[PDB]
Amino acid sequence: PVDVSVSIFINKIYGVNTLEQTYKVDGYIVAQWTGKPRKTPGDKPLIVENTQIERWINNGLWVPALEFINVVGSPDTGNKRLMLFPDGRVIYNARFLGSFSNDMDFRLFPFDRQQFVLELEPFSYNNQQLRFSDIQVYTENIDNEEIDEWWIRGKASTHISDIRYDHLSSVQPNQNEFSRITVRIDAVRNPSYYLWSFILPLGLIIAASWSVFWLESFSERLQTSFTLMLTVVAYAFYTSNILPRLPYTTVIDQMIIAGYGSIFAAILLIIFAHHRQANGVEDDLLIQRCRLAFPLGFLAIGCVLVI
Amino acid sequence: PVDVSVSIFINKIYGVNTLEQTYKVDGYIVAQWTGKPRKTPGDKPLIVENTQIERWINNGLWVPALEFINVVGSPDTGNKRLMLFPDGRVIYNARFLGSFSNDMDFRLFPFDRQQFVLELEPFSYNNQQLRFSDIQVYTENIDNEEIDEWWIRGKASTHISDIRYDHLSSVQPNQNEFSRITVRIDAVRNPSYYLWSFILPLGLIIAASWSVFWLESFSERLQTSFTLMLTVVAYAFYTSNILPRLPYTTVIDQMIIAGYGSIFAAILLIIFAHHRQANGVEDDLLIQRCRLAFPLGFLAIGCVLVI
Amino acid sequence: PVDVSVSIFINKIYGVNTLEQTYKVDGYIVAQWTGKPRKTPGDKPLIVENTQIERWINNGLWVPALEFINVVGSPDTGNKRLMLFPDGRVIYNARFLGSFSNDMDFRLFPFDRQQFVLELEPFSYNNQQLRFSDIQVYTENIDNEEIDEWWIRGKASTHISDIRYDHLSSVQPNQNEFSRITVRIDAVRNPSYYLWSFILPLGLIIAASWSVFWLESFSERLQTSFTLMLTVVAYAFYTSNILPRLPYTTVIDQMIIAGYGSIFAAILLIIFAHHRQANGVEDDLLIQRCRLAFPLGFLAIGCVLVI
Amino acid sequence: PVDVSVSIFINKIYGVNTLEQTYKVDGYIVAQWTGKPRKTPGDKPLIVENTQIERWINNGLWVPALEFINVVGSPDTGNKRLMLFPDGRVIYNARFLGSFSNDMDFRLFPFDRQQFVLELEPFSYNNQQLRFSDIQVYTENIDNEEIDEWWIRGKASTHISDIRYDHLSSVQPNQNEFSRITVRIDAVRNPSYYLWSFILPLGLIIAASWSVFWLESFSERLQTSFTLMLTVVAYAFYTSNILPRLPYTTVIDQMIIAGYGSIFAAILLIIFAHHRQANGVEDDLLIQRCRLAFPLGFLAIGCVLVI
Amino acid sequence: PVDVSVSIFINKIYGVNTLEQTYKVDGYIVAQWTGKPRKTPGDKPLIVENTQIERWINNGLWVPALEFINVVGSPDTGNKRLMLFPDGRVIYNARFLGSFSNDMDFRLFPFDRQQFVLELEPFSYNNQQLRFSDIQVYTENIDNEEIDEWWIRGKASTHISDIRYDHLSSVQPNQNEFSRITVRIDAVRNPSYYLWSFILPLGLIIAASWSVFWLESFSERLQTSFTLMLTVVAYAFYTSNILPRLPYTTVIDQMIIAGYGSIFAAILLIIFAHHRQANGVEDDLLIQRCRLAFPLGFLAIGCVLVI
Ligand code: NA
Ligand code: NA
Ligand code: NA
Ligand code: NA
Ligand code: NA
Ligand code: NA
Repeated sequence: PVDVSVSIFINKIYGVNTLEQTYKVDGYIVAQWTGKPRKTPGDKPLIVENTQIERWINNGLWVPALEFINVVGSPDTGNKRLMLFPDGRVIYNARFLGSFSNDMDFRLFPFDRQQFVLELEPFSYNNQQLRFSDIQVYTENIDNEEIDEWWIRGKASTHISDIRYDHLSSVQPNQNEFSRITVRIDAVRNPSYYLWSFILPLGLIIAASWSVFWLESFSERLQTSFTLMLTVVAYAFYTSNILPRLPYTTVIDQMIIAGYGSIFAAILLIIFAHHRQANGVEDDLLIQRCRLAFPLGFLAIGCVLVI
Repeated sequence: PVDVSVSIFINKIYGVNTLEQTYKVDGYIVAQWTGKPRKTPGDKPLIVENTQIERWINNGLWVPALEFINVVGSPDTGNKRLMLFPDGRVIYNARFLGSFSNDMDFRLFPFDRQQFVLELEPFSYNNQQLRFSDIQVYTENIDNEEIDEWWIRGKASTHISDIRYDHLSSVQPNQNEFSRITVRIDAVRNPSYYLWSFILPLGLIIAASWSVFWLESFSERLQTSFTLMLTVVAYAFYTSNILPRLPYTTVIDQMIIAGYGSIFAAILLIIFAHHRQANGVEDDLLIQRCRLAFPLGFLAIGCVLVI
Repeated sequence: PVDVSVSIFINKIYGVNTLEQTYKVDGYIVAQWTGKPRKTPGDKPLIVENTQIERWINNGLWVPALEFINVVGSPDTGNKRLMLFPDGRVIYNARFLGSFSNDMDFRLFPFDRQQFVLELEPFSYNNQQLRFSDIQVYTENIDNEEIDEWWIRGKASTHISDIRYDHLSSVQPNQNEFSRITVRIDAVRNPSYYLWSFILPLGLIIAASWSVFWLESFSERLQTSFTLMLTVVAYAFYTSNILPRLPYTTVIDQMIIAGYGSIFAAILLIIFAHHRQANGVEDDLLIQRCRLAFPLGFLAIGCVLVI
Repeated sequence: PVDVSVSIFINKIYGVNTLEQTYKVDGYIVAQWTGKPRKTPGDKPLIVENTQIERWINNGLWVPALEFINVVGSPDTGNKRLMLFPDGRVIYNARFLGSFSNDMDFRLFPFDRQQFVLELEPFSYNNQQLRFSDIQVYTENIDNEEIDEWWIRGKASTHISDIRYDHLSSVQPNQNEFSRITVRIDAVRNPSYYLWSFILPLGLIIAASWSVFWLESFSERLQTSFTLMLTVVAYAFYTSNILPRLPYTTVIDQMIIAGYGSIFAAILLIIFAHHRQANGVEDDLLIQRCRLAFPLGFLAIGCVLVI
Repeated sequence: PVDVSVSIFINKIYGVNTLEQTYKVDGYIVAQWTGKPRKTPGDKPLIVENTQIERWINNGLWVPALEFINVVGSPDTGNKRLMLFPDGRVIYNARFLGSFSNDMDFRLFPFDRQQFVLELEPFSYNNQQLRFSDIQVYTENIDNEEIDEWWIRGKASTHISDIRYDHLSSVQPNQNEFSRITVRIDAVRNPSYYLWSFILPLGLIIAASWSVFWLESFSERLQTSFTLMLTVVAYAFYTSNILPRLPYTTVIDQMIIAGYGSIFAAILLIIFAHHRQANGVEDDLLIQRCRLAFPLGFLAIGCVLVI
């Protein structure tokens, strides 16, 4: 076979779509193999720019097609390079930009912990005709973490493994496995903005909903509860426009549902408290002293849902 | 004719547009037929990469154009392969990405049951010059269902049928039918997020609207009803921004309309209850005891609209 | 001249932009003319696939360029076909997708009645060098009307006419008219969702605004009117986000403006009713009995604005 | 030099981005110059379709590149024509679509008065090698003004002028000026929808804010003022979603800010009126009679801000 | 090596994405070097238009590839020029449009101070084979600052420096540094619209929240506080839709959080004031006199958070 050493450069990672489970990675790719010696002009290596590689391909020069497994569509390939040493080795350099898919679980959304995965595999040649010797990833673009959405933790890991296809055994007897390169890039979401702007006003609004039990008029308590329900609906629509469109509930959504249930339970308990009277002589005071038990129950519910 | 065996690979399915009735499917397509024997270099099969297929086409090699019937525009074709065995058989491999249309009914929106349909047909050659022998679809990319919007149920089905065009009989006497391949992929929408975040707060808000009959002041009942109407408008706009823009009402929209009607009926009944007095001496109490009949009537209306 | 018979296929129509007055039409186009006889290989007709038409064009084969007059930019041309009979006739087949402009009036928005117009004209050749014999449009893709936004009524009409350009008389003495094909496709908007979700809650909210006159406290009437005004603002923003961005008011916008005016008139009349007293002894009762005349006046205003 | 007569056709103008200061213009461009005589086949002029112009360019035919100065990126060039008379003159025809930038001031937004400017200049040849003789613009596509966003007033004006570059004097001694064509197209925004749907409900809401002084309870006046403030916030968010994202305030924004200030001043004056009492015996009546001076002051403020 | 003089023209700068940290720059690039003398037709320099440069490249003419380091994908290259003097010097001119990344800190969002950075470096040739002599940037397009989002302050600065790559030492012994050109363009955000439409109504709403302490009824104070909380939620959602989606809080977000905390503290203090009574005989008056200390405390908090 032919040994190919791959170097992958990463510039900057963006375009995370939560519903589509795609993210955009921009950077360079460097591929280097060894071929037959050629007589280049001069002792210096010969270099071929963009839109001149096709002339050498039509001449008969052998270059492989290293596609990305998890990319959708085609990557936006920029400038391409093809530098030919006279002693035999060929270095291929190109710049790409594409949307890459992954599993990308989003439970515990403000405190996410997910990895960006890049997969590389030759589109044409199998293990017996093309191998990957080693890959050194270059995630050198590391800057201050305070103004970035994603916190890159540690250094990216690389692995080389063989992938066997079951459907290639129909026409190919013993050569049906392909060399694949997988690169994992760990990242942690920045939780400062979400914690400061979403979690804390939920706590303040939920405490405001707890505040309704300190009143003395039943009808005015009902109107206060309906105003609190409208406030919770308004904050729910405020969160849902800014939060992404992932197909399952987060901690914020569970907090919103728990607040809805708390308002409904408050309405039911004050209605039951006003109409516990035998003949209208009893006061709604004995069961109305849940002002120091209802927030403790909600805190217990919160501690249950976190764990 | 020429027999062609087609293999269709599916990577991941996304981009469902409810108004446009389109969805995006990414994957590979493999086409294999048999031709005249050729003298390739060596006993190994000859393989042709991307942007070199056109040279063989200009040379005189016969390849067909297998278009997708239901795609809009043109698919984003990635890397293409053309591998030539010396004993005669030709294998064509390509990767595509495009938006495919379907019927895609969206009634009962949180509990959808719809199929993704891929259609394949040669753009040029009819039944007497090109046939499809068989197709084996490979929907092997199956993962955990908990973090996906669509639940792939079962295995995708394939069918080969002939489609006859009426307009081709003007110039073609007896050869006017085309071999078509149709692939059905069943899917079920994930209902957990919608049921937890939309259906339940509608029930809580509708119960809060039922709660207005437990008051004792007519004017305060009117103000409570207007506050409840504003709350229902707020939740309606909260749902309509997050719910898709399908051109007909769902179960959630019917629930919202029923809540609007319930508030209007509550307003009309309390107005009629206050002004049923002959000379202002009667109390609004006899007809106001619909507090345990109005929710039962709404539940009956709901049971009617579900069935 | 050369006679050309055009067949236009329509797949599905979507992408209606109300502000841009554009819509997207996908389908096929078939052009057929007659040329000099040629010696094709065998008695069977010779067929040319995609990206091989240019070789025959460079050889000297005459094909025209049939552009769309009302399209913006360039259509997304898919696979193209070029089939050469040996007795002389040439059949050209292609698939397109583009955004087509029209007048597209949107007054009476929920009950629209507008036509989709496709225009075809040769980009290069005039009447003396190219003619259109006839066109048969194929709008065969007709399905159930219940789940579609647009109701296709009847069958599409076709017309062939000559268009004369005034600016071509500077260099061309007597040949300045071009053969043009115009295809009209009638369509009616689906009014069920709009009528169920927008018109009816406007009626309910306007009746709720009528309900304010049944109170007995002037200050509480003012607060009720301000709450109703906030509700109408909320529903106005609910409609304006979902309704399109056409540059003029619809029936829904006129209803919203009339509701605003009704609330303002209610506020002015109750203010005048409270302060019609000579020395504070009169009751606001005689002029406050417009509870059964104000809705009739609003219904008269509605009947005026519909007609 | 070589004289070139340019004809510019305009189809329809759309895509106005207020923040980006770009607009989309679709139409044709016709360029005509005179060259050496050639022997075309027959006495009829020879015509070259799309994707065959490059063959004549490679042969040695001289065509210039007429770029647009104010376009961003590249225009979406459709079909191109190249018609060669045998007596010498060459006519070049092409269709374009691109986004053109301008100054495009947006102060007095509902009553805008701005011009669309198209600039043309050869990309390669200066005044001594290429000149523009004259341009006749064809804005013939004029229709009814009632259903269009922009009112085209008058006929478009054209001007031919020379533009001198300072940086070209380093290598070019006396030939550093370029012939430029500038076309001005005047347009007026349609004010009917904005005046009916935004300005009038602002007046109604501001009158509703004026209505708070007619009450008799200080606390109820405060609650009414807070409800009016919430209504003004709701209408502000209703306007800001539909109004464009221009980086400075319009008349509507100034009206909204003035309404905010009016509510704040009303709150401050009623607070001062309640607490002007020496020992709680005075009534808030003498300074509370600004009910017929505060709207006059707001009208004076409005008349100041308009002028 | 070969000396290359670069001239960069800037047309207009737009498309600032706060989350993606990208901005769009349109303009020209001019590259000039010196090569071997050639015999052009005539004493005039020979000029090569678009889509004819590739013929000279295939002939053997040496042109470099000057890529942008910080661009994502590929720039939208418009018309390209290649003008060949007969005495030896080559001038290359091209027009580009692309999205360029930067650090682009957004703290103190209404009063931003950030620089637009353009980086240029040859994609292929190192310092020993290609050098940049000097660059003169032309930011001549300066207009009135009143109608622009970004205020260009001063003149753009240019710098030429060498960038050494560590990974190129594996195959290249002593030639591993690349000549890079960096251009800084300073800009200041326009603060007039933000200050007039966001900061001032926050102050008015916060003063309205301060106004709640002037009441005399505890329950009515609670309802006023809940209405103020709903108003603050409404204004928060009004700001968050118009403000960008940067991943950290701005001054406006800190003001909103401080207003939430002020409302919660007001609720807690009035609840504590009503229930400081030993047996219900005390009045909530002594601690309720924080009406002239709570705004001073909030102003102190604001002065702390600004500094
Ligand atoms: Na009240
Ligand atoms: Na709202
Ligand atoms: Na929105
Ligand atoms: Na909204
Ligand atoms: Na309220
Ligand atoms: Na509200």
